[PDB]
Amino acid sequence: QVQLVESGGGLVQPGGSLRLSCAASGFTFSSYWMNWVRQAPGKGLEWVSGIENKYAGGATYYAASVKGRFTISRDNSKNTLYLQMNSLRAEDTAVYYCARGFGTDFWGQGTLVTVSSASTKGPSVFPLAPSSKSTSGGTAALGCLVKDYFPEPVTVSWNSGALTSGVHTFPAVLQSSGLYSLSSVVTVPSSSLGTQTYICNVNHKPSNTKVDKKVEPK
Amino acid sequence: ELTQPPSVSVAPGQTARISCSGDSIGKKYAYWYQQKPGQAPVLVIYKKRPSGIPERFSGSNSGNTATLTISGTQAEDEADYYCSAWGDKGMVFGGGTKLTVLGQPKAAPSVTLFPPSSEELQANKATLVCLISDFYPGAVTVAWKADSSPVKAGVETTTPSKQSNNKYAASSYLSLTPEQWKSHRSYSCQVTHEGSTVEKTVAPT
Repeated sequence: QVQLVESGGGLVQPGGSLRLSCAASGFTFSSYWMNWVRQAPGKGLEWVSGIENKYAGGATYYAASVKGRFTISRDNSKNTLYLQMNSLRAEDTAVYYCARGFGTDFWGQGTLVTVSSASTKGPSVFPLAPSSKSTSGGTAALGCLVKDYFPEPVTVSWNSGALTSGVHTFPAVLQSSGLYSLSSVVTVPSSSLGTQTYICNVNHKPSNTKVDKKVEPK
Repeated sequence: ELTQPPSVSVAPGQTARISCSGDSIGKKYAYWYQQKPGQAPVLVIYKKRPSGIPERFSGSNSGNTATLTISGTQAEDEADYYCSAWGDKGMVFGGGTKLTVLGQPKAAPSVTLFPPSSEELQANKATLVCLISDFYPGAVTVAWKADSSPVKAGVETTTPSKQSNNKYAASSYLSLTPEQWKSHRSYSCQVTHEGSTVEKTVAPT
């Protein structure tokens, strides 16, 4: 039974370095060219590096995205593949997979490398003024934009939890910045507007920040 | 090099076909991988063989298009599929294709586009917010426009996530300077789902 188990992944500040190891078993590791492949969160696959088997002398090959800052190596006596990652960039953040052979016939479960300042950041909260354009008759959608916070999670309630009907709080996007943003929207009666007060209550416990943002019509 | 459709859907029992195009892919070996949500990729073992009994997974690779054919598609085939080939610099991958096996009737997206708040503009930023809900299959393509020109910079889009009702939700954000926002007549969020497009437009005016 061919196994590949990746290790060494973790959090790391931009410009930093890290070493990954993939431990192989269930085959003559020495006989195989080996690969490193990566996958950024919510994105496709990108080939990173490969290294020949023992008989071809273990020559090494790299994507142009990692030339000169990653080094691939191997210890055939330990049946371990290695990837030294130096001078790490934010765009290197991905799950790193070990894959066997030119055939890429077996893949490990991978390991997460996250390249980020792990800087606690509270959100900015902006009101999303009601619009009736997209909603059913007699109703309007209004919301809150919860921008640029780290780490997860935030919670959002409406009118201190009293308003639950028609609430849709969306999953967060992880931005290229390394920060999260999300939105919460509520559909309410159009007749209620400027009679009824709407406030989104945002809690970001990791930064000890709470915001009650009043959302009024334009 | 390698281009795949962003998604393909098929009814249970029917044949799905996932194309993968690149110049002269016909003269390279085309690899296929299956990746379920949260799992690592796995190699799709497929027959090139002309005939015999029909194969659950078959390949053809001819001219500039390679195609994975899945016969007797069932729910457990649902995954993202990727093609690849060996190029001169290393392995090139296609962008991947979400395969949905239809477990309920198609449902079209509800789309709400919000402009930058006055408050955000006062803090010298601007975000357009496109919220997309109640769709099935869970695959959309979101394109943004400044006036009539496609805009790619500053766009952040989520992967679709399943709602309580087994339909899907997604969100897209366009980050702009107040100056960019104010210098166009309009911006539009275009949401494509199963061949249909919904375009919502907002204006600083």
